[PDB]
Amino acid sequence: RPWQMKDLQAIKQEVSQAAPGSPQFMQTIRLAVQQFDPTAKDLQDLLQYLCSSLVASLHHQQLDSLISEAETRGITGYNPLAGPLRVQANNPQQQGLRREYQQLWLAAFAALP
Repeated sequence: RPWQMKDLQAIKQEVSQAAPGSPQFMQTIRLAVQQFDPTAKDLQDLLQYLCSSLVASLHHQQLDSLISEAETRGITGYNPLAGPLRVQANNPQQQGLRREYQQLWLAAFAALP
């Protein structure tokens, strides 16, 4: 049950005025992420739709650092012999990795301003 075009259109329109990482944007994006239960691929699509290449790159770097610390510590469900967290989160049998990816994503995007 992935999102459709209308959901993305509403998500972008409702937060057109606000700035990335504002409380309003964080509310709406967090609700979307917690409601649709998407993988990393869909999150990348959503970010490409919402913010430009500059904000995309900044979030990419911040999320790289956050994932770096998180999975360098060692995580309950992460096994580094199978692939990067971006790929484990895309397997529907690793929901723990998917939820960790979602939370790192939202925190990274919130850490912009």
